[PDB]
Amino acid sequence: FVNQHLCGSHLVEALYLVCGERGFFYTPKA
Amino acid sequence: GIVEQCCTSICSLYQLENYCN
Repeated sequence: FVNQHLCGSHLVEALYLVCGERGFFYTPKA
Repeated sequence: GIVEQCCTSICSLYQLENYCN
């Protein structure tokens, strides 16, 4: 699920699965 | 940023983990 084009909610969902309990930050305009 | 690396081009595990806390 990580080696593809990931946009919008699909990208957020991947960050959620990969980062697990340490969480993440999502900055689309940086 | 992450949109350029993972949305307009193909993502990778290496790049995603850069955005974990």
